[PDB]
Amino acid sequence: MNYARFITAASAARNPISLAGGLPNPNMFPFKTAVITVENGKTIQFGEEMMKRALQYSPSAGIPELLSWLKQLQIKLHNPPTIHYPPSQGQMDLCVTSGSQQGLCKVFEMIINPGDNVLLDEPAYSGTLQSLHPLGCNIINVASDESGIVPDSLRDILSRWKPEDAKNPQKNTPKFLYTVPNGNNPTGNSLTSERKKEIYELARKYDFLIIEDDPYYFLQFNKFRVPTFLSMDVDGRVIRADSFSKIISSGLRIGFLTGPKPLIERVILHIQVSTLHPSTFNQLMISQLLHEWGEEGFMAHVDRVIDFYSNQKDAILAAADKWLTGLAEWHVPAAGMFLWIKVKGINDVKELIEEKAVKMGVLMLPGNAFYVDSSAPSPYLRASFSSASPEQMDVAFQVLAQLIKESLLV
Ligand SMILES: Cc1ncc(COP(=O)(O)O)c(CNc2cc3ccccc3n(O)c2=O)c1O
Ligand SMILES: [Cl-]
Repeated sequence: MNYARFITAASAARNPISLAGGLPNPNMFPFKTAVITVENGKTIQFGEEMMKRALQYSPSAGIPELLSWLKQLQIKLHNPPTIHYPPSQGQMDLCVTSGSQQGLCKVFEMIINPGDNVLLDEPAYSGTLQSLHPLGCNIINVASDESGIVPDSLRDILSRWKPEDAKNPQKNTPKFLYTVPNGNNPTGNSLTSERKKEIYELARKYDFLIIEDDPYYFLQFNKFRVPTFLSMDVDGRVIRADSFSKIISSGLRIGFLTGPKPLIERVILHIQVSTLHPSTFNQLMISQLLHEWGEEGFMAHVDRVIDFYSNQKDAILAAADKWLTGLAEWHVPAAGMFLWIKVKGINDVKELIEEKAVKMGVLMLPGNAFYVDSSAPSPYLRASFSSASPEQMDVAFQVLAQLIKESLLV
């Protein structure tokens, strides 16, 4: 594998008793000791020495024990083929980020030169669209559905090029394909094992990278979790983004990238000149807890959380059924925390949200946000079952429905 091709010139030009130590004196920091309790788990303690560790600078790719525990999990969950490959051949490498957004952004940054082609299915994450836009890439939209990206659409799109063209600079082959394989923001649609095989196979034929942005992986209502692109990455073409935001803490800013050693190493260098490293305090906070828990301790917690949002999914749907009677259309969310609604008989919905819905104390995101062309009208809504109560959901839909009707009288 040649990683140099997928890389931007600036990325490749990146570069890595002691008085050398450009670190401040630890004994000069005000916060002396910490005690953090955990429900259905033990108690975390940050003693004098542990606190001095937590308050001082850290490795950059992450704290050693957080990186080891995560490495163990990535193998124990995806057993990536790349595990024992030579580094140059795309050997599996991990990297702790200050949220999964840091991982993705840095990856996009290290890949995209203005003019480069990117494969992505619309509607896609606002944050990533927002990331790629200033970057200068051409987003080629790949046709999706309830089961995700249609391998056939990707198959048709790729037919523009020849499988040899990937080797040829002068031929602008797609640098990567971007997907949310489980519970896509904003649709909530998840891919299938079959389709993923077809897509990976397509990635091989046309030789492009796959950035697997999977934050709602642990939040699968599916029962037996579907195998990942990383879990099937023979070549070493997968950059996989995991998040602790949806299960452990969004505020702590601790995410984790898993991909080929050369590519991960390219992001690590960028973070060296950007944030230096993620909060050593929070990395230790996560580490210590999920260490004393174990993989069983972790999997119990994940199950506990999936069955909360399962009822939240059940709840919002039990509401949509009641109030969106036949005023809109929706797919049962596969995973994650979003319900994606198609308001029947209306071209644009943005108006009757930030002007009609808000004044009614109900607010949910218009679909416009999830498209490259934000100007073009959307009859879509993205409703979050992450927080609102069944009562709240009921009171929310009863409003929304009212508004759907008024605009139907125009
Ligand atoms: C697919 C995908 N990739 C990356 C991220 C960010 O990952 P993180 O850093 O691990 O939390 C996200 C989080 N998505 C959202 C976050 C959010 C935060 C504040 C306010 C609104 C937010 N809305 O709207 C979101 O959808 C995501 O959906
Ligand atoms: Cl071309």
